Amino acid sequence: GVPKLVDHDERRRSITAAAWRLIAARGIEAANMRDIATEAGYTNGALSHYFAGKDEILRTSYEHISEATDRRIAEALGDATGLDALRILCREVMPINEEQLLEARIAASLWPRAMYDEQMAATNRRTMDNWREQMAIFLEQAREEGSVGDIDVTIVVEQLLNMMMGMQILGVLTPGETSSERQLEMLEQFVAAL
Amino acid sequence: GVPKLVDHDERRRSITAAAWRLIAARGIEAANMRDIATEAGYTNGALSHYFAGKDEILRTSYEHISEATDRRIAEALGDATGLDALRILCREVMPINEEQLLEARIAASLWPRAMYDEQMAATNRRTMDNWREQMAIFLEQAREEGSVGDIDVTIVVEQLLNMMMGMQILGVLTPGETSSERQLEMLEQFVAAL
Repeated sequence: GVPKLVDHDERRRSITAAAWRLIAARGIEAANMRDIATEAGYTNGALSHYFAGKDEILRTSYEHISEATDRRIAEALGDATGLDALRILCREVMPINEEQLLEARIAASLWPRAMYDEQMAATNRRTMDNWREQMAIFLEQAREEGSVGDIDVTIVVEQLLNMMMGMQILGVLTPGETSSERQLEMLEQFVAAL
Repeated sequence: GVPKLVDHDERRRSITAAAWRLIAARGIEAANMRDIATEAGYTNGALSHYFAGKDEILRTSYEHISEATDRRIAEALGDATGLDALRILCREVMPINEEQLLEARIAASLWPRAMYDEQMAATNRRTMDNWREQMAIFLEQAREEGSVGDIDVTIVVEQLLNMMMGMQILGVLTPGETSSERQLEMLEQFVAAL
């Protein structure tokens, strides 16, 4: 049958699927294992079987939202190229709706943790680089199509990526000034300037 | 009376000044009040008279770095207006040197806690709003001086602020792609496109 390692991974993924919104909504500090156990439909003992503590569940929550974002991008892209593809990707990454604001809350919480840890950092650098790579393809396409000028693709990718990572913070913390509509306008005006 | 209150506030400021680098360097999770006490030259008993816990010291650490940044801006501005003034502010906010990378780590730790704490949220909003206000003045000045096109000041402020907040995360987490040089290049190319 399935190796125990794979089985335990599956269970962690299932528990995370059920718990990540609670962590996003309450924050990792207010979140506690007993409430997560309740919400995932597990006993306390069973939950401890799969997770060392809430820190590990924060890590897997970040894996969850990273994978979910990636899947939305892959499903939305179709045959898009250039700026059409870039807008599609950006709309999945930016916190432009309530589900994506919950994702932003998980990311914002994981980041300072990743600053002091390798395992916690690993899934992050890969996620960021995967997006950089796609963004660079799309921006080079735009450059060759003439939908943007003779841009410095590496620097433009970094500008946009940094802007969208800032949105995870400010879209949550200053939602008047960094509303969904404002985020979309910031993207449009940015690409217009290229 | 008043002298006692002033003494109390001065001591909190001194402890904060003595603690913030420790908090940036090890992170708020690994930091504890015993270690903060030792770096400030206090006993734990004595420290409990000024601070209730490490989260309050994180908040005052953020205020400390915000005040420090504002001082750097004020001093460096001189007679600068418009795009020149904007560049000066941005160089103090972005994590383009080692000390500013420490400041970035304070911000990154406070943000997710502010997402679940009214006082920390308020502290962050004050800093973000101060910078939005300054940046808007400079960009209006640029428009009035005829050094930019017909820019949407509100949106451009938001673009640049979000970009700079993302840098606080990526400057630490992806220091190759978000190096000091690349941050400066991001700023220059952004301003050039206005």
